[PDB]
Amino acid sequence: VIRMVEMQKDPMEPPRFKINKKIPRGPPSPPAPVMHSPSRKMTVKEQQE
Amino acid sequence: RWDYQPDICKDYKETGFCGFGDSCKFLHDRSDYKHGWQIERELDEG
Amino acid sequence: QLSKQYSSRDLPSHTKIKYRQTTQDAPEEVRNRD
Amino acid sequence: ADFPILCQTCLGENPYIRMTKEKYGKECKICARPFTVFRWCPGVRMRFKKTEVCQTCSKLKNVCQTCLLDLEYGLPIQVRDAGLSFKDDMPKSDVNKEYYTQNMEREISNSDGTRPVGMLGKATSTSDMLLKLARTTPYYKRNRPHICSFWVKGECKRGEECPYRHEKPTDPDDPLADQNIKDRYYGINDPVADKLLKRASTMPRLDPPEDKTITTLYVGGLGDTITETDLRNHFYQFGEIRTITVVQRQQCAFIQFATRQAAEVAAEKSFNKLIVNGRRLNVKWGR
Amino acid sequence: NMLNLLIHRKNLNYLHLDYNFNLKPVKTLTTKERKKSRFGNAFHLCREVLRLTKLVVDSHVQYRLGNVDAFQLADGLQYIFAHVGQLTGMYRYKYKLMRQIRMCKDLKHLIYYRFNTGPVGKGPGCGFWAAGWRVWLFFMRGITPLLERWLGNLLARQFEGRHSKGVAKTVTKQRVESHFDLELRAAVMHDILDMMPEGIKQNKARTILQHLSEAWRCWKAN
RNA sequence: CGGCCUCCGAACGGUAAGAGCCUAGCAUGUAGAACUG
RNA sequence: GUGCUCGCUUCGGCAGCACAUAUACUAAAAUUGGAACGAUACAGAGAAGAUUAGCAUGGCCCCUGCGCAAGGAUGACACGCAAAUUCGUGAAGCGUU
Ligand SMILES: O=P(O)(O)O[C@H]1[C@@H](OP(=O)(O)O)[C@@H](OP(=O)(O)O)[C@@H](OP(=O)(O)O)[C@@H](OP(=O)(O)O)[C@H]1OP(=O)(O)O
Ligand SMILES: [Mg+2]
Ligand SMILES: [Mg+2]
Ligand SMILES: [Mg+2]
Ligand SMILES: [Mg+2]
Ligand SMILES: [Mg+2]
Ligand SMILES: [Zn+2]
Repeated sequence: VIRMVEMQKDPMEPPRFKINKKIPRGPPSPPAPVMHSPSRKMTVKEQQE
Repeated sequence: RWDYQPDICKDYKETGFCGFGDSCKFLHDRSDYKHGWQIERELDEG
Repeated sequence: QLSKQYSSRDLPSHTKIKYRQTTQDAPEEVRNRD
Repeated sequence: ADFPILCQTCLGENPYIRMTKEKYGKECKICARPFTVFRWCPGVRMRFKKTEVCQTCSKLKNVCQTCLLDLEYGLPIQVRDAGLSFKDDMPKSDVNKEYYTQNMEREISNSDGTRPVGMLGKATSTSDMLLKLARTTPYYKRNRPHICSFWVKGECKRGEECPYRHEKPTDPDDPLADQNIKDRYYGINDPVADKLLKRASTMPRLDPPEDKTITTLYVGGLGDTITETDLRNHFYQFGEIRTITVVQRQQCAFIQFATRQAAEVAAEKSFNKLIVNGRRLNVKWGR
Repeated sequence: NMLNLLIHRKNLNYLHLDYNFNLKPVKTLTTKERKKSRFGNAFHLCREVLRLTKLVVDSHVQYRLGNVDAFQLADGLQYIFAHVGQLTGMYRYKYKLMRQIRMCKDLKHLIYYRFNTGPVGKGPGCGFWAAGWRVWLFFMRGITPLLERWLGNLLARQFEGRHSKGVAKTVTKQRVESHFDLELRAAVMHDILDMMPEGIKQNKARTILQHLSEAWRCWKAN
């Protein structure tokens, strides 16, 4: 059975650590599934239109 | 106080030529001469 | 990682919300109206 | 945090432990970022310790956030990993390591706080090699202070209050002297770990014979509290046995096997440690 | 000590702040140092406020060391407070000071032109420094939260670092045309070249934008 | 019986940008530390 | 240690009662590692022929500034440009003869 005590923070103490670190953004999420209607390829005519 | 940095267009002073000409907001002057602190420091170190 | 920098604009200001009173148009009268 | 993670040695002896907490106290030399710092009074006149790694930096490899050794066995992490045959891909370079730490904390946030993440469970077959290299009693020399450099030159004029053990300083020619904390955490060329490798390599294990048709195995040091069915139940479902000679005129045994690899399993696992009813048998391949 | 620690932690060895709180360079400074060594209204407003208090403390030190006088001390204090304009040079960092400076002149006028009502002469022997003291104390009431905020931010940026990462800067007066075009040509690229295509391949948006800029030049040239 | 008396100054925009190079500082002050029949 | 025991009990002690209750990044160190925009030198300045004003976009680049303002050579870097694409190469697959 343990006693935790909170150690004083000194008031006149500047920040301690270099916060501004840049890295790329972490990998997103598990991609959703593309629940699309059947897609139609266009005629070459349409394509030229 | 001592007003420390005189305004010595250094392009002019070293190379006799300022690209700004008449409008150089500094002093066109090629005069080498012991400064306001050079002499103080050398003498006291002496 | 919460910084201690700060801003002139984030000083406390306009700290009470003006609630729409009885005469102006409270959601009650909107509950009623025809 | 709720509290630290460290072994019993680092953890203490008195029933009532006293440790002070500072939130965002300093930087885990692993996660590189601010952590909480809990500082524990180790022992009477014994150096106060403090938490020295991020709790996630800890749950990563499952080691001691102060004592730095594993929490199950308590040998160098290089050792314990290899004793599980474990091969971690933790990245090293600055940007690579920061990206790794960030996604690591993201992935550990989805945990329940009970056990380390990942292969740390799918390598939980703690091999008798690790069990045997594991220390037995609390090597509580850890909480003795440094070499009071004053008291090494003479100078420690504070009386007995030399902040450090006023003994003879170790000759740093010893490989057991300068092990960079980051390297010890990365499992990077720990000379103490190589010493544990040499020790667990020279430590006695059962020997293999030459010809495959020597399938008779002599177990030396039997005694007359043993049965043939008990020698069997020692070496019976570990394969199939073909025969057994329990030499009572010499207090030994001999298992002729039906599977060579089964014989190997039983005997090599049994070397000097097959302790049924307390008798130190010796597993070898007979003549 | 504080201000010197600030300089020398910023690694500005070529500047030195002396004991009347003037900042003076010990070399000729190149550009990179001319620039790295610039300071702003926070640093300089503390510097000059400290200089005011140091002048006050040191008049008192002269008196207690015994060189001067009670009357000479009072007159010197009156001076200091009326003449803050030409002793310190704070107005250059908070030009809203001239509120105060005009107030101390006006007091200076009132007090003196009632003080010499009789035989008394119009010379230095007047130290009655209650008024200007009040004035600069109220100035300080006001300036302490401001300087606390500015100096907290200076120190924070000194120890953490400046956050060039998530700045999100306003659109002011010089980015009004540039911004109108960022958003016009974004809107175009949303609008059709990706929501009324069926140019399946790779919708040549980079070229419909070239039309758009030539359509504008042709409108402008008629 | 008449009185009417603004102001006030500093900074940026102006004397390149660089990699290397080398050495003070400045920070650290820690963690650990071995074994048998 | 301070007092009081109607304590022995002399004014020596012994004793009892009370009261009084847990400091501390233990270190004067010894370490150990990076920058000083300074020298050194190399270097060596956007667009279109020349000479030049800028304001932006992008981001594991920053610096000065209290700053969501402004400045730092338009602060620097951004430079192959891929790109399909025009004809053919082929392979896979379905259908006719
Ligand atoms: O420099 P200031 O503080 O503004 O005051 C001085 C000065 O007084 P101090 O130098 O001691 O303050 C004069 O006042 P006297 O001492 O000569 O009485 C003088 O007054 P006049 O100009 O009316 O002669 C005038 O002070 P004031 O503000 O009272 O005028 C002058 O400063 P200014 O001439 O610039 O005002
Ligand atoms: Mg050109
Ligand atoms: Mg700019
Ligand atoms: Mg220009
Ligand atoms: Mg410019
Ligand atoms: Mg730019
Ligand atoms: Zn010129």
